[PDB]
Amino acid sequence: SRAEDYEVLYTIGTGSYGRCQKIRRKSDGKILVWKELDYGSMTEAEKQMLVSEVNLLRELKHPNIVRYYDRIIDRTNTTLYIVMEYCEGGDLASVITKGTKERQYLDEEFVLRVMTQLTLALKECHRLKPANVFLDGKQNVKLGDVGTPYYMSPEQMNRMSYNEKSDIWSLGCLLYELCALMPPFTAFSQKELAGKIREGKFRRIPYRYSDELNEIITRMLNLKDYHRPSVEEILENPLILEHHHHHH
Ligand SMILES: */C=C\c1nc(Nc2ccc(S(N)(=O)=O)cc2)nc2nc[nH]c12
Ligand SMILES: [Cl-]
Ligand SMILES: [Cl-]
Ligand code: NA
Repeated sequence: SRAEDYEVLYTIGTGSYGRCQKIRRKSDGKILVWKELDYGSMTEAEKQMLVSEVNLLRELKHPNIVRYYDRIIDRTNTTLYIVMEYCEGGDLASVITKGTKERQYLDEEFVLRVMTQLTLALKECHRLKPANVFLDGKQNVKLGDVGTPYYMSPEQMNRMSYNEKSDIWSLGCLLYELCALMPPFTAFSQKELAGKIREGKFRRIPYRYSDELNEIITRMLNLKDYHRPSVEEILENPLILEHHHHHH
């Protein structure tokens, strides 16, 4: 309830809108994080949109989505603290960086676990970048939360639509990058990037990965959203087994 009930261990990152801090609850020593949002220049209405959003997020309870726990208002002042689950495994961006540095591609089994658990998280969301996807202590996957929009789908750069299938395209880019350690479409300019995305061509993921995994990732990257598989069709794939799901 009160910021004074927690000790800040350290800053994890200073992403958009403020900081991400690893904190500890004094009462029982529970490790959490909170996000710092400067309500400073908001409106009596802007604050209302924020409150609606925070209520919505308080609604969600899914093992593959970072869990909301509490909100805290400061009086010294102008700061809203959104208290959330801490994911001890870090983010996928760091996994990819490590694979690069070690010259070591990621296990297919790990990619299949990310595919399964992120697809389930999206399914729940339906009633995305590596730095927004976290791992817990068992390498379970948790969806959380100027730059090149590497994952922008074709229809959304033609302003056509933003639907479930656009999410599927983004998941395709993420899994592709997990496999290749590079996004499917790269470019120095955003116009060049747009051309590459529109063309829809990319290299096969490395040959150490199964044809079946390549096939599903490629299908998610289809130029036509109606040729991309739904979450249900993804989860029906024979590649996806019990042990790829979350386990406490
Ligand atoms: C602000 C992000 C955040 N981070 C975590 N866990 C976490 C992230 C990054 C590392 S790292 N780069 O040092 O290996 C370790 C742990 N958990 C969060 N839950 C909500 N927001 C979170
Ligand atoms: Cl490599
Ligand atoms: Cl290749
Ligand atoms: Na770590």
